[PDB]
Amino acid sequence: GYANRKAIFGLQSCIVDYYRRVSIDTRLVQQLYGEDGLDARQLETVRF
Amino acid sequence: MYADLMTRTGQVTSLEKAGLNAREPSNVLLRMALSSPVQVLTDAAVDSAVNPIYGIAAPTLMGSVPRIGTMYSDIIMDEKYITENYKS
Amino acid sequence: RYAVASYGPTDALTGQPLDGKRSHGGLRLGEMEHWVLTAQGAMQTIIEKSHDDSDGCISYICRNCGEPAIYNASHPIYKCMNCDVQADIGMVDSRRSSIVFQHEMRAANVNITSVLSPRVFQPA
Amino acid sequence: MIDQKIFETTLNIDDPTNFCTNVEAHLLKELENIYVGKCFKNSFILNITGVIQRSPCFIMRTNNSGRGYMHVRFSAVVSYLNAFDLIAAVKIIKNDSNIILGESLLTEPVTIVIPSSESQNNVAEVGQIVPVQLANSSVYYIPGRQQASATGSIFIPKHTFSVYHVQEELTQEQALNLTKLVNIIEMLLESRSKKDFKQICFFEKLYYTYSISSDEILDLKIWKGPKGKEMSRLKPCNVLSFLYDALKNKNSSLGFWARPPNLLKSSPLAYQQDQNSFNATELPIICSAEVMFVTLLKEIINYLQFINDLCDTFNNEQLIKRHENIWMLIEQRKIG
Amino acid sequence: IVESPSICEGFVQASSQTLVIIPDNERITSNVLTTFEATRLVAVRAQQLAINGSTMLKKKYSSPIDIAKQELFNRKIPLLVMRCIKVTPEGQKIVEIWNPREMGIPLLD
Amino acid sequence: PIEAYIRQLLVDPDVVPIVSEKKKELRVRPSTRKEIFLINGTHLAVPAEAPIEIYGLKLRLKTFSPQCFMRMAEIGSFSPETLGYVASGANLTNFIRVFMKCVDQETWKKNGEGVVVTTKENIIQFTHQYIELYKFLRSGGHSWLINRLAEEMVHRKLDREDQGSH
Amino acid sequence: EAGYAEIAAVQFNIAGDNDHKRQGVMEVTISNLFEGTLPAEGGIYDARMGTTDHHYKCITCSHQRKQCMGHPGILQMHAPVLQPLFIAEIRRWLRVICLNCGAPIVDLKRYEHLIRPKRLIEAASSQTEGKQCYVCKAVHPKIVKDSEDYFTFWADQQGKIDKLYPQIIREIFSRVTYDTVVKLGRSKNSHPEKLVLKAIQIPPISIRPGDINNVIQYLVRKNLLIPKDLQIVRGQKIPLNIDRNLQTIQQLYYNFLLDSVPSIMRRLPRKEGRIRKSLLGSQVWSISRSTICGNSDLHLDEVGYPISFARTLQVAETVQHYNINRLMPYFLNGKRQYPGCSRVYKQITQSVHDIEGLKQDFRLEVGDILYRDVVTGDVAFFNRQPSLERSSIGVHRIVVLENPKISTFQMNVSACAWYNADFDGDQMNLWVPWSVMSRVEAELLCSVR
Amino acid sequence: IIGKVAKIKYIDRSVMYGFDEPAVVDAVMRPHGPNDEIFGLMRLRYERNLNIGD
Ligand SMILES: [Mg+2]
Ligand SMILES: [Zn+2]
Ligand SMILES: [Zn+2]
Ligand SMILES: [Zn+2]
Repeated sequence: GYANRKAIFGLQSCIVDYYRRVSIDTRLVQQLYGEDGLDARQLETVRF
Repeated sequence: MYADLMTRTGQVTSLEKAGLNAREPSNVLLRMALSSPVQVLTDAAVDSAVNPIYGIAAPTLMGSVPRIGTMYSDIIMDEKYITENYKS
Repeated sequence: RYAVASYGPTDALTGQPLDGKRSHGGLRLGEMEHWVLTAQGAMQTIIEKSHDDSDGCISYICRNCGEPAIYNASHPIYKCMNCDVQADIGMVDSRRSSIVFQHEMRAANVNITSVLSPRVFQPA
Repeated sequence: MIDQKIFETTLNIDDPTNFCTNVEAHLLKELENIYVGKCFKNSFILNITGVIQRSPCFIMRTNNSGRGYMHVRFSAVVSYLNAFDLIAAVKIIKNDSNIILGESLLTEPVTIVIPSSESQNNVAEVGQIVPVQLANSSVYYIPGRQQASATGSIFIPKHTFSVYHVQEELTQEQALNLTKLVNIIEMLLESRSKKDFKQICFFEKLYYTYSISSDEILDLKIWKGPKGKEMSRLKPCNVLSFLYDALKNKNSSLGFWARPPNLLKSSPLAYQQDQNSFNATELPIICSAEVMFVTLLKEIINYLQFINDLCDTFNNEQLIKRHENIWMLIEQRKIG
Repeated sequence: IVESPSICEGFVQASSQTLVIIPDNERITSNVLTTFEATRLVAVRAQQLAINGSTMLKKKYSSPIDIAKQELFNRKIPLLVMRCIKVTPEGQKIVEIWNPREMGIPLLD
Repeated sequence: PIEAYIRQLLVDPDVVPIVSEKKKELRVRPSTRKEIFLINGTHLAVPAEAPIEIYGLKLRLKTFSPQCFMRMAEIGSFSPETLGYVASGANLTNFIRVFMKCVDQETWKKNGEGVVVTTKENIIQFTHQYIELYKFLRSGGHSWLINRLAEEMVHRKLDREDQGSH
Repeated sequence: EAGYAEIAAVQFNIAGDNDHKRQGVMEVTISNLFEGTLPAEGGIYDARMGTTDHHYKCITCSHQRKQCMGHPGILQMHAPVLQPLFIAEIRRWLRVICLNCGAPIVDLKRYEHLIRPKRLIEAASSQTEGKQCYVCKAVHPKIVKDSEDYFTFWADQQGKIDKLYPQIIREIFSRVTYDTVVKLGRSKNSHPEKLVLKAIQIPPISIRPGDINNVIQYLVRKNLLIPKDLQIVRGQKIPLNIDRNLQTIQQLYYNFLLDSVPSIMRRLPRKEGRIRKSLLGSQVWSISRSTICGNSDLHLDEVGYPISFARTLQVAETVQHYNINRLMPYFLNGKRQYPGCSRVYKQITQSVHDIEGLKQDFRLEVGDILYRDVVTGDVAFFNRQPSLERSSIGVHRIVVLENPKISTFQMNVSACAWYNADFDGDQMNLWVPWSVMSRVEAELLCSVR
Repeated sequence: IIGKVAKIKYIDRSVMYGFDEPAVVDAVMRPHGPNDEIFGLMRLRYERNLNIGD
């Protein structure tokens, strides 16, 4: 609980904008979310 | 997400009160909500801090809702469609 | 087990329901529940629960100076005790606990001025 | 003064679907229902002229009501009242020991409080219609009120004037600005000629600073009114002709300008001299031509409005006799 | 010298903005509604139907939610999506306007 | 009436700081804390009641941007006196400079440009001109002028961003 | 007439005397509390500051208890006081400026390269005792903090000791120019003159309904004791009773604001404080809780809901032309049969009516809001604490259990993986959305699928 | 369950049974406190079988 509340108050301002970037109100945290721009619920494990 | 946040400024910042100060210094309301409101509020007053409302805690401490999810994009009435298709 | 109502006893300070079964108040949607609802994007549920069902109210703020204003549709009052001739009052959806919170900060000689979102106009 | 103003506001919309069927008509209707006949932003809105530009109908974001809102930037015909302004018809509504209350019956709704300390007052009995002049104080425009709050007293003509020392020429841009006040003067003059000449003569003889010697009317082909005293050998000049000539850059506006009580305030006459030959009781005010032109012009608008609206309010001799006490108080206080 | 504060500063009221709409051929955001956007559209339409009740839907439904969902699916919803892109320091508010009656709907029924 | 009353009334605005030289002439106590200057040019404040001697009066001719006047007209609720004061400050008008410029000489100089008056008669003239200038700013004149100016400037800005553009 | 608006930014500043004088709605002048059954005018309970009892409305906004947010008052202090939260800041200003002419002692240009938050802090950190002024020729003393309280300052000039009374500090600070403030980093709104108060703000009744009021009353009572025409000059000897009265007033104010940091600022900090308990969390209505239970006949997206709870929680249906026929059977049942209703909101009268108090209405009028019972097929938010994952709150389709002997929330065992739950005594919350907007959002976003 | 009025004409300082499950009044008595002042003592009983969720 101590670690969860400090992680959320440090990370909660990160929000996906209209470019799929992650930013804090103007300021880039990621150029693309997850570096691939995908949702984690929409992934398939596939062999190359 | 953790590493990109902690390394955003070119230095490794922490998930403590000190790290929040480095990344979001002007977000007093976020910073007040984390650990120590009285010290943060006192510093904000003498510094004349301007706090833009963004994220989750800053809207929440002001009684509003975050501009996130369903609230991210705003809806406007289709003025032209209604005139052609609807009646008073 | 517990299930309460749309209404009941209310705290005099925060304006929120009382605590739990014994006081016949409500149950708590805590800090971690708002994290989950925010993570899900369910913002209209946060309005329904944390505003409509807890203490949500209307705060009136003058555009010209950012201070709380006084508005009353019946018995017409439209005034601001900082500018008082150039008042431009806009209603903001707030909650009573937040207005009390801002009153407490002003009691500590900290001035809270709210910059309202500016008017936007079509260029036509 | 009736003028044009531009306001910004936000209107709430309870039924966005029905509102958007006719946005311009509904917008004008709501603006008229909200702002016409009230005080807002240091002015009194008389009419909603139009909507310069607006916003899309957004949907309220911080509540689950589904209602809309719209930013509107609209032009309105408003009124503003200044100090020393002449109101020719205010009705006394309450006369007690504390204060006197009056409500103006004109197109500029203002309620005037009147102190009882002055001997001019305490004579306008309840129900009388007297002309008053506002004090040298700002007229209060409390938001949401249907009148304006002002202070003033029953108008007694003053025996003191001012001298303006013009050391700066009039620019052509300033002349093009002043021609609007010139046109207002023309409109007031041509509206005055349509009224009753006997009423004009009586009301100008009544409020003349001196006492008119006998029936004698000067006609300048644009302003017609009884003649008063002169000032030795000094001759007045028409301000309107001087301005129209200064449009052609043919006259010098420098020197000592003055309007002594000998002139009729409603007339466009003025005294320009190369020397301070006026018997002023105060230091001449150093300024430019624009300042003095604006002051004298606005004075002429004020007194033209005063006289014309006095004649409009008092149409029959019955009200003249009913107000003969006010007229006696007016006539008694003149310098010999 | 830095003298006393003047009226030129001390303004609390932010200056008004001009809504700058990106031309339709220069829009960068996706032509597919997000789940958040579709949910918001359906919720707003359902609430407005609870207010007014006037719809151009041919079929008959007993709930505002069903009518709103079928309006979204049949491309008859009288709403627009405005995606606020940027607020310029010189006053402009650059946005993109999207017509949900010609976008891809993620929801299912 | 007395010169003390007038020269104490004029000290109220943040404009017109005063220069002080320890002597026996023009003793004034302001009605609030006032930032004054000394001969040889040193800037010091004095509390709400301090006997300061008036070597002379220096009004600083404030300068602004037309953007400030545009913002005030955008708000659209300021008094005509404040509107005209800022308009003269932003050079949209010239009333402050045309009522004044009774400057004696370059008797005292520093960073801020303005009107310096260091003598008996011309201090009286400066006070009279200040009184007349603010009586003009509050009068019926310059109320029509400033309102017309603000309305036409904002309307032209709207038209040029609306009709002249797209 | 008040248009819709939102807050885009918030500014923080130090509130001086002028702010309190503008924002205050009345001046506190008497220590009487109540005049009969009404609050005493001029006291700390004056109705111009708001109403908390149903016996009266607010004089200022003419609202009842619920719609009035309170309005602040003014208390004119007979002797100036220092601001309790900014005492440290006061110290930083006493160690930099000259105490006799107001000019700076440190070299301002020496600290120009620093960032403006740190300029004053690092300029005051340097030793300044014994320094000589450049414009008035005065030796700067050392400002020693009194060790027996949080607010008293002394000036020590080579062993000569003086007590810096708040009026002396105010007179010293009012001699500072705005150029000094700006060149020392602080903003024009942070002039040190605001750090000494002669008019304090009596907080609105909305934040002290009904311990804090005791402190305020004691403060007013002791303020009245101080002579109204008291004057303090640097070095003047003070009568002992007056000195202890000034000490009592300042200590009362300090305990009113920062006691053990009843005080205003103790309401904020901890988990039970204002921010974490009232703002970040919330007590809510229309919610239920019960022990959870297993049921293998329920689908994974279904929750078993007792009928007794289904008739407590309600769903708000707005009566229109497309649902008048469906909503009519709910209206006829009332609170006697299931499924029924409990309450109707009428737009014609703009009020809420119980369903037993109306029986002459043949049908409902379009525009009314019927609060009906929860039925099978309704969506419900279903939550187990602690909510550590995104699936800790999920939306389930309600199945109402008609057996009156069942008091548990029943769900399929394969649905336990969402909530990290089991059936050894866990309790889960359940609230049913009633508004259309939240009830749309439950289906489309928050469904457990 | 217990009626109690304070004399101002009167204000009702009563006690209402705020529980979902009905009870049965098992014992009622008016004992004397440490200050020799009357207080009301009531015992309420509930017939508790084993039921789902126990
Ligand atoms: Mg367990
Ligand atoms: Zn205001
Ligand atoms: Zn109130
Ligand atoms: Zn010194």
